[PDB]
Amino acid sequence: HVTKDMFPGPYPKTPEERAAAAKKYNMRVEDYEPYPDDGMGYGDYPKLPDRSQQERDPWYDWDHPDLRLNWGEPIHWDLDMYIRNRVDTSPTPVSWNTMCKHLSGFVAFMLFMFWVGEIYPSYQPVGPKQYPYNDLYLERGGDPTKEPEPVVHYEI
Amino acid sequence: DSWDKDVYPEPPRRTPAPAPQTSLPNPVTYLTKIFDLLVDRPVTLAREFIEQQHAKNRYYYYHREFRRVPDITECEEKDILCMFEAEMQWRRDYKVDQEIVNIIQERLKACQQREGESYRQNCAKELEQFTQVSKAFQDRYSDLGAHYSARKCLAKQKQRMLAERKAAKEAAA
Amino acid sequence: MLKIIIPTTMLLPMTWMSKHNMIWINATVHSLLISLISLSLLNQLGENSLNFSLTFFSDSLSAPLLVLTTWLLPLMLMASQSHLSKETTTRKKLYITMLILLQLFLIMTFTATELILFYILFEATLVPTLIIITRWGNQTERLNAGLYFLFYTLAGSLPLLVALVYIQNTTGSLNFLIIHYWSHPLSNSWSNIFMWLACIMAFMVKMPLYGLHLWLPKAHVEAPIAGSMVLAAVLLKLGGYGMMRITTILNPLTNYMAYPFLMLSMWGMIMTSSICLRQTDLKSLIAYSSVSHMALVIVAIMIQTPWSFMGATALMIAHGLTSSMLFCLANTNYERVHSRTMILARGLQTLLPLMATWWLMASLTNLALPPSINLIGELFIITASFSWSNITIILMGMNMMITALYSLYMLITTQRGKYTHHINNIKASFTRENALMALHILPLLLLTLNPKMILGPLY
Amino acid sequence: SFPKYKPSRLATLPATLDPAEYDISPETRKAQAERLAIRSRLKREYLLQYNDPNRLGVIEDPALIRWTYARSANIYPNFRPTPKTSLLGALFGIGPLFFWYYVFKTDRDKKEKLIQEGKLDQTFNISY
Amino acid sequence: AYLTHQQKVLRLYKRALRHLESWCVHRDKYRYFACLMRARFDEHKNEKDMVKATQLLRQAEEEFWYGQHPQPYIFPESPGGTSYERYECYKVPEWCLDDWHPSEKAMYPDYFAKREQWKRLRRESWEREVKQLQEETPPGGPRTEALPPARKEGDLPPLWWHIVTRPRERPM
Amino acid sequence: APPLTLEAIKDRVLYVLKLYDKIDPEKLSVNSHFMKDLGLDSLDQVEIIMAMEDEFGFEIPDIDAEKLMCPQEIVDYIADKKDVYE
Amino acid sequence: MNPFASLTLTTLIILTIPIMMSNSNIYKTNLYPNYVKTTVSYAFTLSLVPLLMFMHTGQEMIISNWHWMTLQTVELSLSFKMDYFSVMFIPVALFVTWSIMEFSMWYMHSDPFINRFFKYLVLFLITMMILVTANNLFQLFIGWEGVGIMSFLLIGWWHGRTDANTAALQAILYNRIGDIGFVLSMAWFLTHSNAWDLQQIFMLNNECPNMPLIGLLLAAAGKSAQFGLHPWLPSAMEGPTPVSALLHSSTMVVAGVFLLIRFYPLMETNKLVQTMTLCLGAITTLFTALCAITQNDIKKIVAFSTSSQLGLMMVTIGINQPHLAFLHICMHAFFKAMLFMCSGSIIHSLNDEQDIRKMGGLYKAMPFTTTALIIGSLALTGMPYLTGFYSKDLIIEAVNMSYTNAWALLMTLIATSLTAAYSTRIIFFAFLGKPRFPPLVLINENNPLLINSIKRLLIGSIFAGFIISNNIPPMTVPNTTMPLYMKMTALIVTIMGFMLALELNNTTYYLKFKYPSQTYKFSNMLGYYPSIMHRLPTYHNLSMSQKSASSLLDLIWLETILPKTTSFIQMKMSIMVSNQKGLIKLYFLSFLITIMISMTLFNYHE
Repeated sequence: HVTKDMFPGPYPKTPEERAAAAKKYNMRVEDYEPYPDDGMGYGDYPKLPDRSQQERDPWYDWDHPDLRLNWGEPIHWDLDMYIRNRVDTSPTPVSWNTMCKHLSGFVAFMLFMFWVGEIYPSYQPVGPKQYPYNDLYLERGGDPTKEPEPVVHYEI
Repeated sequence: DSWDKDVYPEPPRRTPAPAPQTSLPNPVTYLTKIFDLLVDRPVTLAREFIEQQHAKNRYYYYHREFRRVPDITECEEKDILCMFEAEMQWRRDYKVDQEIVNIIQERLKACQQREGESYRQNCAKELEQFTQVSKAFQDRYSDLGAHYSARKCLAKQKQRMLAERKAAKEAAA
Repeated sequence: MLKIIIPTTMLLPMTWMSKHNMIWINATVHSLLISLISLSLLNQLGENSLNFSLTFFSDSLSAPLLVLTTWLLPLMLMASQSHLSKETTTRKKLYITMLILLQLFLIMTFTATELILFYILFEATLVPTLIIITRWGNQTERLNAGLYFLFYTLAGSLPLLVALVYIQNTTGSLNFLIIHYWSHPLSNSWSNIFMWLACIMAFMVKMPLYGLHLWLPKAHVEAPIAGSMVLAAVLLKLGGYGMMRITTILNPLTNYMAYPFLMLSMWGMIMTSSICLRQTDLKSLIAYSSVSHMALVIVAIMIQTPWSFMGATALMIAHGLTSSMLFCLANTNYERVHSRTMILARGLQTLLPLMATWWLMASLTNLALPPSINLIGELFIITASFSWSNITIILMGMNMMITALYSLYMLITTQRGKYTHHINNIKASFTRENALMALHILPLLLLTLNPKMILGPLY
Repeated sequence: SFPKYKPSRLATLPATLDPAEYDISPETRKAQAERLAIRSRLKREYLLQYNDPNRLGVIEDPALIRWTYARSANIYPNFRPTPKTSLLGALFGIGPLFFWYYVFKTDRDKKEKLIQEGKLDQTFNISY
Repeated sequence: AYLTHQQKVLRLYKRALRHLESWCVHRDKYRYFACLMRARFDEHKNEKDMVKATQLLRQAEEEFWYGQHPQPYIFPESPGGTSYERYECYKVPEWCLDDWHPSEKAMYPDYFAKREQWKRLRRESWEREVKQLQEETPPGGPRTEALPPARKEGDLPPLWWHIVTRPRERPM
Repeated sequence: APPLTLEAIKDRVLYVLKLYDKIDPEKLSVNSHFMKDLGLDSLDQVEIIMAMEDEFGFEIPDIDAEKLMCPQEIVDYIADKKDVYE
Repeated sequence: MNPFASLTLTTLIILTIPIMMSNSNIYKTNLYPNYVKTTVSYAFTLSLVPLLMFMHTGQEMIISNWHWMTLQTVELSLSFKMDYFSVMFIPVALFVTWSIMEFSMWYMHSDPFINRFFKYLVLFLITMMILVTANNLFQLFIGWEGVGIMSFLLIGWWHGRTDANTAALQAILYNRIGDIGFVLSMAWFLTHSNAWDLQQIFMLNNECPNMPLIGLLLAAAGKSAQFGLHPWLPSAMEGPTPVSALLHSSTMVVAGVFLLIRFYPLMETNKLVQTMTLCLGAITTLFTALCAITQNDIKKIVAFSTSSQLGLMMVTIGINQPHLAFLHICMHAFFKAMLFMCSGSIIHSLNDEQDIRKMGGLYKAMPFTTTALIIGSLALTGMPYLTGFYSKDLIIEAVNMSYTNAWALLMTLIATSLTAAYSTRIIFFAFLGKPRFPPLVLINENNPLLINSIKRLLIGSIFAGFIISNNIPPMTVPNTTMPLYMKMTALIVTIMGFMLALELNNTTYYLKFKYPSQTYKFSNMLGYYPSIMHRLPTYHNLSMSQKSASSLLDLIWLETILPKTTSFIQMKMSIMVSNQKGLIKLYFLSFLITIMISMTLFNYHE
């Protein structure tokens, strides 16, 4: 059923093997665009446009609607890269550049404007917490055996 | 109290004396009274069962003791007979030294929780006594690695020893 | 210690003279019996090892391995029940002989008291596995699989031999006890660093190390079902057990030139885990995840922190088990469909629910979910690494990024999801698969409750 | 006017937005018949064998095992050591390693600069 | 096959008000809008040479896509919704009926008897349904994903089993 | 969700056509085919498809949404889509 | 002493009992959902008995019932931090779980895996309340993944859905990102403070826990869904509305922030370490509440208003207020359970519908759920003498007069206004508006069990803190007098939060085409954050896992250098040395030069 031809061989340099490899992946002769051949290892395999499995028609009677596959038709080299669970290549209502501008523009505002408030916080015009017994240092962990200078206060 | 306070000191028991000036019956107390009568008493009798049946035969165990061997310091170089004993003795002391910081840790652990927020001063001696245990534990064992040995322990002990001995001579000025 | 050695030696006349029908019934019924006999070796002292005789001894490090090997041996028996039923009886007896002989060489290897006796029985194990991988393999490349296996392991093994005899002529004995008591600092001379290179690269190769790891993807994937588990479960770990043994005389040069290996493990563990998430063959995943966990324990030995030796043993047994169920599970999909592509079979709980239950608990075991000893051993490596370097966490923390990113990934594309309506081959689960599944995973939760015995000698 | 959408590697331009798919031409109309026919036979050789009561085994997909061999086996028989392959291997192999070496070698010695004349805290670090 | 204006503007008008109803929510507002897009849609159903008919169509899609409700309403049971592929977890093939255990086979005897005759009519009509299909198949296999019927006497409509034996849409 | 029946679900849709003021209550028929038996063509049909879909819950696929055009051939599909034998 | 511990330890024991009956299958199918309902119910009623001990005595105590092993100086033991934080969290938690799972069995009633579901809820509490009772940080970590990997299973209740499986991936991913710092804190704690016990960690008085609290802050970001690792809750809603109500409303998300309040003795020690807590918390509240300002569902708004709230409790500890955070989560669960509870009632009554724009007139047709939604929003939107008073009014005033960054304040008033804003936005689209459901009328709530489950939590949603206000001791340092303008800001920010929604609700009443704008989309698609984070970084890294991993390095490069090249060398020069011409003359000719080189060149004679 599967002897030698179906597996990718060399890169189909000549048009004759271009057509044979197009038949090998049971595609048409004209729409066959093999991967670029420069130390890449793909050879016979054709360039597949970035069409994820989520992007394909969900209303089609797919043999394998898990990732919207069918029987026998060619498969992307990075098929598992772009499947419905994983990353998707699908149209969005508004341009990817726009996300880049808002996402950068949005997030950049706070840590900038939150840097400003790092110098300018908010509080109430209320004095410190004057505390009895040298400001808890007797019982605030600090060792009292060494001279614990009593910082005491009075009601002003 | 199968243990004893000399190794396991615990704070004394001081409890308040409630004065219910209110009128509502205290539900908490009634929950205890039903609890001891309904839960404690039956399992207590089962516990009283296991007492005298354990008492009809009481086989005794005794402590396993080892005579202190000559140490690697008097163990002859490259000797293999008396190296055995001193290497054994040091490793037991290694296991021993882990369990005493454990005991101080357990003493440390109980000191905080049983003394509440007051542990900040109530564990002040408990905090301090650990530091001398830990720092001396490091001087006993530190940077010895998985393949620690009595020779390597002495090598570290020696390494510290002449460093402070030279420092003491330098401190003489 | 011939309590365990001889009954396994005798097991060869046993299987060979057994009747036509029993053989496997015979093979299991006594291999379990030997397993509880080896379960005796759980008797350790504090630090003085169990020195049974002049040539044989065991310690808190070896014993968990012995129980792992001896109890493993029944598992590939039942695992091979399906795969090898069609073959005639004589080769059936021969195949069991290879399994028994392999476990035979394993138990003596882990228990040798002289370094060269360990070495002779260290690489004596490739001879039966080469038979197993090449003869009983399934796919065509299995021919090149064996060549990659032995040649990689041997390429480092011979330098060890030359180093070992040198220590013999220099110190006077390669025995573990003598070399430990008379351990001397390995100086920084160029002669000594190559001596360190000789006594380390042998185990590093079948550790494996990043770059020196190609054999497992080209062997475990095309190894027979029984052969595949045994390689990853224990035959990975001779180098490890040796590694903590020979690292008693390589100080201090280890702390000075382990950086290239600590490098290659740390980047490799992320690299192997990341590529593990991007294979089309499920069998390659357990292979690539295996080295990822295995690259972790090389880090443990290099820092040689007590805590590092803690998790080195625990993760060894944990991963050694962990690869076992996954290979057993990955087997169960294979012969049902005669392919090892995760894409072809998806959402098997809609057809095999009980298989899915086993699949997920083995997966979360790979996740190192506490209280399972997978985490606690793996965690101790993190603590030792932080003691070595606080920064270490991020690169390895990236390993707690990719593992579950793939270790539940085949779940949601092998056992979880919807089913393709064309495979009517998938049938009910023969009780053997679930039964061996039970003996495979149930232990790991059992000794989880009591981790001290498999923690290691550093207790 | 209004904001304009742009194609991307993952936010690809929709067919609805692209006027090229709307360029009705005889070459495209005549082309669709071939894909219709080849998918028809593939659907046909899917259904018959699937719906065949005698087919008790698994109906393999020729495209499936072409991909599996491609993604793993065909690489090196078709691989060529181009200069860019060496560079990518350098910056994804030895390169990232030296990144970890330089960062890990530094802090390690930075720690070693701390211990010797006592400037490191070891108050509780007794579990080395 | 290729899409022509009628197929495509029917596709347009589906999504367009799906955005509009989701835009307006309340029925009556969208009601006035939906019926006025109808007039707006027939306000030009007499255009001259197809180039303009295509060019105005291009203007329809672009304003549609930026007039597309960014968060549109999708019915859950259909692709994109909450109930989409929800019950595929309960979906289970019919061949699990065959490997039922004999003790359990005798606990559902009538239902297994009915499957026996259902798979019986599967086998006795499979070979006739397929042989008729190949002879009536035009050369070069099928020219489209169509299916010939049981046009003759005493036959079943070819390639019927899986689609007749399709699991119910609510397998529960 | 009840044991939905084709008879109940079609009488729902024959209401929509009689609620279609354009589709006269006398112009109601189980085979009221919109472009030639009724005159309201594909454009005057696809909005009704959404109208029934808006009141049906399911979304009939677009390939046959424009195509299933006679009330009985539509209600055949909700019989298929719900897959109930009544 | 005699009571207290043994009672609550029984609670952990007694609802584990449903699980090992389930494995033994002693349950007769439909009995199990009610069977576990009962056991959880008594687990509640018994949990008050330790609670009553705390109101009167106030004492707490730690139990170490088992010792796992001793790592030299570290003896890992089964230690439970049983205290006020532990004991009072018990009854509120599982009563909420007991309340919801009743609404579950009414909702979840057709799928034949009722038992499999119900046990899945049962073990879910087991991992939860062991975190709040755990003392050693290892035990807390055990429950930390325990909920995490089980949310994966629970949200993946339907394997038919691939989005559910997709949703679990980032849910585990973001949770895993959080627990890296948990490991980092573990690593720091095991090296520096060389301990695991929470009591030991604080009592060592580690006054410089920079790296630990960085880790714990990272841990919250995943578990409590802070900024960056927020969108997993917008993913986890796919899991059934009950379990989504059970897990991802306020019950296990608060575990992450509860971790910081557990670490309070050392959480607030470093003033700087407090600072970026206010920073992380503030951005959530602005971002998450912004997302809920426009959401065409009934699940996202609740989740965002939670993550906005989870961006407030740790603000209080950011201003050194542990208990004020702690009471916030208690009320958080009290009303947020309902908001999802009634929302799921709409999904069940009106057949599987979630978006706001598909149903109207829910006031008259759905009275009780309308009343429940009214009070639940009323409870959360700061209203005196309810959950909002003792919690939302208290926190707003507290951050207002305590030392804080100006923007850390600013988000709270804005977000609280937004919480008051979109709460009425869904109330409008729910009830105010003509029916938008299919002509087939099926909306109903006559099921008493659903009605019962609501009213059992109604008492919480209106009473809440008052039942325990004076009962709990005051750990908060009061201010008494303070300027009046920002004390009423909470009641101020509510009112313009209302009518701004109201007028926009009337824009949906107003017959006019409302133009699309970036602001509406920005809120609906989470500021376009998942559009990139769930798409860009994962695509690049794993594409590198395709080329740089296998094709470039592993399958080619490492396999080129050592094996292929060296094997080639053997192969390459073999034929230069093996294959020879065979003529006799050259062979002995070769013997010639061998004599000289031996005799002359090296001169073995010399």
